[PDB]
Amino acid sequence: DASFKTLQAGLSSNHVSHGEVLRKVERGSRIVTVVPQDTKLVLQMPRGNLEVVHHRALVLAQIRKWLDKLMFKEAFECMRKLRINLNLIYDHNPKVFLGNVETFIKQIDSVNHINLFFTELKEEDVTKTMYPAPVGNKIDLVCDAMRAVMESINPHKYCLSILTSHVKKTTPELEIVLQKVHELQGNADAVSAEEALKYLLHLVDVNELYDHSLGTYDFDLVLMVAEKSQKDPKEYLPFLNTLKKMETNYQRFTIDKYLKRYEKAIGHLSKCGPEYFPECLNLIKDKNLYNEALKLYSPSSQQYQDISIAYGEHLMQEHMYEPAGLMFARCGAHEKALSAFLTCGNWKQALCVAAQLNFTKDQLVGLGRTLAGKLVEQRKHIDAAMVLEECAQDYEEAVLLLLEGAAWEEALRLVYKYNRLDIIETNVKPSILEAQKNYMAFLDSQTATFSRHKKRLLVVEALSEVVQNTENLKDEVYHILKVLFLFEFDEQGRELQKAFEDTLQLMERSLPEIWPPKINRRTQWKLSLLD
Amino acid sequence: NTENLKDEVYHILKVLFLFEFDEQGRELQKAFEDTLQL
Amino acid sequence: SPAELMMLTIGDVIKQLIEAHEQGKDIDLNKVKTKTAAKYGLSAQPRLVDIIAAVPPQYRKVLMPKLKAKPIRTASGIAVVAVMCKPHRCPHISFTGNICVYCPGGPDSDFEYSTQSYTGYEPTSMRAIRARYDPFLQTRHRIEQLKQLGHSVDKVEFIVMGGTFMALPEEYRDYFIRNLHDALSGHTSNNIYEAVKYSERSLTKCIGITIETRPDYCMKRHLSDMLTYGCTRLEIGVQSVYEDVARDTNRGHTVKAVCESFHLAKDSGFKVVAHMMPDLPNVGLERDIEQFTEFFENPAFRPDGLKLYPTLVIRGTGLYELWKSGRYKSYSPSDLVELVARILALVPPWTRVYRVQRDIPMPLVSSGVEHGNLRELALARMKDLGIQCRDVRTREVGIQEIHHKVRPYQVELVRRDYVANGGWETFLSYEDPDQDILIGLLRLRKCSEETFRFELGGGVSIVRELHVYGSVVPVSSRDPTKFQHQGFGMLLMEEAERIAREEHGSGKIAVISGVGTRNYYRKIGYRLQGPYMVKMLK
RNA sequence: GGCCCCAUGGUGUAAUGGUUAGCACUCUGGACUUUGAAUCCAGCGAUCCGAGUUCAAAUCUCGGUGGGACC
Ligand SMILES: CCNC(=O)CCNC(=O)[C@H](O)C(C)(C)COP(=O)(O)OP(=O)(O)OC[C@H]1O[C@@H](n2cnc3c(N)ncnc32)[C@H](O)[C@@H]1OP(=O)(O)O
Ligand SMILES: C[C@H]1O[C@@H](n2cnc3c(N)ncnc32)[C@H](O)[C@@H]1O
Ligand code: MET
Ligand code: SF4
Repeated sequence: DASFKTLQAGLSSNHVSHGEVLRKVERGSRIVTVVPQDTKLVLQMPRGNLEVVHHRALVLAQIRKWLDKLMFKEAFECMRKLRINLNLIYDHNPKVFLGNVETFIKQIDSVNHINLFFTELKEEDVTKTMYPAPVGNKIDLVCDAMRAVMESINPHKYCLSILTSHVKKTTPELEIVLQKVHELQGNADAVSAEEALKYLLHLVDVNELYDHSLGTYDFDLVLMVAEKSQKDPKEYLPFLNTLKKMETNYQRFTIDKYLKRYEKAIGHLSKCGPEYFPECLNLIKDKNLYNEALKLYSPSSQQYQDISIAYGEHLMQEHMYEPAGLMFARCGAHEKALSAFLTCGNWKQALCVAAQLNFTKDQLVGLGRTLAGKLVEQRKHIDAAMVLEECAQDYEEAVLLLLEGAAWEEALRLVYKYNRLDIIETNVKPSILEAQKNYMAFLDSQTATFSRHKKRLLVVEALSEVVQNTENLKDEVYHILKVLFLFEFDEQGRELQKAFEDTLQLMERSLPEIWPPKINRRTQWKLSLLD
Repeated sequence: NTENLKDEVYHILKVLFLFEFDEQGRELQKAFEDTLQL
Repeated sequence: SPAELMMLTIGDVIKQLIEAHEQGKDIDLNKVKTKTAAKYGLSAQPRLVDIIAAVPPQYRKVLMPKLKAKPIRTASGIAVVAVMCKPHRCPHISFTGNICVYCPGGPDSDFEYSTQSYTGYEPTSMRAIRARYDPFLQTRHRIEQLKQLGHSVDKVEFIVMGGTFMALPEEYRDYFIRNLHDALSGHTSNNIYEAVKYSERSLTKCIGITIETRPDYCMKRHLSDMLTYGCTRLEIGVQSVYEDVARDTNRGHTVKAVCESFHLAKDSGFKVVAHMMPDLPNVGLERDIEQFTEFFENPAFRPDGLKLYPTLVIRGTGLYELWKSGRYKSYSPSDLVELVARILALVPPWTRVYRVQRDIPMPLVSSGVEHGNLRELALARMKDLGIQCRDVRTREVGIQEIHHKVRPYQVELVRRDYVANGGWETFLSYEDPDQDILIGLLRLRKCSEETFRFELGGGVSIVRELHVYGSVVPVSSRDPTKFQHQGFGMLLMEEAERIAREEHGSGKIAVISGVGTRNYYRKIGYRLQGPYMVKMLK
């Protein structure tokens, strides 16, 4: 089923090969004879010996033949002897395969083979990974599907199969397996107690199963498993009895905390008595399980509010920030279940604390002072512009801060509302002229550094950084131009525009040279009166 | 494109957190999560 | 005292690492070593030996995976123990005062304590000297020293040094062998047979012994004698492929006798390792190349084990004066490198190289090469020439992983056969071809028409040896990942049996085995007969 | 209390305004189916901390840390 084009392609393929077709051979090799009906080939090498090989392609072809012809055991044996992946038997046709489980089992009919088949299940499909065609739910699903019918036909002499099948589930359900072992031990053809015991001991590496038995909340199971644990009964037996005597729910909490299952420990101890609740807190404050306990307790509980504030405080060490103080003013998921605590007051939690459950009004103007100082130090300068409106008439200081932050029209609003006209030109006019001058200084520095580093690069990265630094000031310059123009500084602003335009053209023309961000062409920084 | 909502709602999430519907945060955050895989 | 200070650092490291283990935290040993050394004012790093020397057992159970030193000592798959015999005389000297023209100091050659072909400065030599050549003392000391490095001793094997062993009084060798077996059994005995029966049920699980010899002591009597000891492989010493050289070297025998010794031993079922001796007097370089090629081209020899030893002129021998007279000249080191590189390109795949170069101390040889390492130089040269070798030791999983860190991905079967000493040999293996990495092997043949053991008369095919490489896995342990208990041997046994039943057309399968290993075959329904495990084929 | 001086591998040290901090003791691995220790080969170790400046900083500055002698 090939053609001249197909054959020539498979031959050359630009001397690129992949998959089952090719097969590495040795130096000086030759060809002696192919062996059909047995999928072999024999060849001679120069030193004077023979060699017999099984090439993949023939084997896989015959395997597909057999799978279509449904004699499962023949493919099984011919496929295990050659050390080939078993999962392919499912991978070839997962759908139809599942409809013939009992026939497959009758085809195999051997406990060791089924055990070996189980011990190598894997999720991934090698027909898409390892054996390309030349043309979670699955494992548990098939395991239970076959286990049901195989138990139905015989549980007695296939008990170990059931054991392995339940063991090799996605999650280890060791508890039910231990239950089956114990019930067989109680009971007197079928598999015996020590038989399955050894059949699982190597399989489980007992000590973990001993711990699991402790988790299973039954002493008798722990007894049998610990029989083989080699530990001194003088050690654990008094401890085990001590654990047995003490309280049921407290037993649960103590076993979970001994098994690190802190979620179950807290769940048990919550109902084990409110008196132990603070101690629980310590654990969920030591193990940071605040969020978990949030579900255990309910609103309108003092425990609930205490654990909420514990969550917001203890875990937020070095993080007395928006979440901490936020949910403090919230006391958890509740909107406003607490007040009278603010960490830094980032203009929101501060006023939320102050206004909600009003403690001190802005008559106690210390809040305004703190907010102004903090956020102005944070390069905001609008904090004061808002809070001082509620505070004393220090508007002039607000005007000063706006000028420092280049907020011109707000200073104009303050001067024309408070009638502070004397300061209309005393400071702002020279300040903005100096702003234009330092704009020139910075622009010249940018131009010089850009040219220097561009030439240094051209001798044989960071240029784009300076480039992006230059495009940020477009509308800043734009509005500063008109601000100056009210005082009729059109010449200085014209100088500003000319310098900005020259630098813009410099980087614009250098951009194709370098090549890499793209700037925006819809930034307005020019005025007709300026022009 | 959507980067505007990358942090805006990620900091406007509080308007929902400050209420009782904290669970709804993730119930919308999924969309903010989705665009992470472009 | 500084010593207690390093002890405190050791304890600190111990507590840190056990704490990391409890929560399953992973930590670099060297990092904590450096930090502890600095914080305690140490001028030098701590030795790893002392680090292992203080772990408590309830932690040594699981800390060894991160604590073993020099893993290559088990990178093959089987532990190795070497023992030393008492110094004596070689037999040939019965004619004249000639041991061998190139042999080093013997019993009376200007050495206080020494042995034939041994200066006396090998670590094994000092161990024997302290032990006064006592078997039991030295073997206990050596196994204890090996276990100090946290290495499992589940499976062990013995190699015997010494000039000649067959040529010793019988009672002495019986005493020696029973002492060896009691060393592992721990049971005092009275004869060989009692020790054998007791070591059968021991737990050390000894798997065999190998001895050196020469073709003079190769008649079927000595082979039957060795059958009583469980020996598996043998050493001969070939030194050439040209008869004239033997009398030139005053060897005192014929290459023919070597050939019939090979044939007879292979018929019996032992393994054999040869010794090759490049750069000999009256031998050109082309002579060496031709003879080495012959060594595999001829169906006469086709041996199994190979060892090589370049010529080394040493004071005391006649060759010392011959070179001293300026009449025997060696090669330049480059010549030796090229010779070795060419040789390695010729080894058949089944043959395994065991060692290269001697271990003689440097300041004694009048023509000793500077390099204590030669295999590496040959590897560099064969990279330069872009031609690869196919030795077994260089394609097993252990060495390949430890030197290149390559994981097998697709392992399959491979079958080959040839003719040697009239035998129809056959070689089986599992290996991954794409990386040319090998995991398991088997050597099986048809017995010759002429035989010495009547138990093999008619319908009998002998399986000389079987082995899977890797590292030691305790017989109770099942899977530390790795590849030593996945049932691989079972497939090889059943397939070899099927081949012998059909292709060989035999009627009964026999096999040699180590004393303990017999129990293994009991699991397959094999029963004992004489010193041979056997199964009926019908 | 200040003046000075110092801070490089685990230790002993070179080096210095620019693509790489070099040695030394030490430790680790292979040769090795005779060897932890030998012989060779190969490999893993680093500039007290924070601020500055400088295109660029271990070497330029300041601060801190700790240590060293001065009245
Ligand atoms: C003949 C002297 N030479 C030797 O022995 C070379 C060293 N031998 C070995 O390392 C191993 O025996 C082999 C080379 C055979 C690899 O073992 P292999 O993978 O083929 O064993 P399998 O996986 O097929 O079978 C496993 C069984 O072998 C058993 N086994 C392992 N070693 C031995 C031993 N010395 N003696 C008896 N049984 C053994 C195991 O206990 C295991 O039994 P299990 O059912 O409790 O697990
Ligand atoms: C062990 C193998 O090495 C050979 N042999 C022993 N001692 C020497 C030596 N000094 N030089 C060369 N070969 C030697 C033996 O003859 C035997 O073949
Ligand atoms: C130790 S030399 C090789 C073994 C033996 N002495 C022989 O020459 O036959
Ligand atoms: S037979 Fe071997 S051990 Fe004895 S003298 Fe000759 S070379 Fe040396």
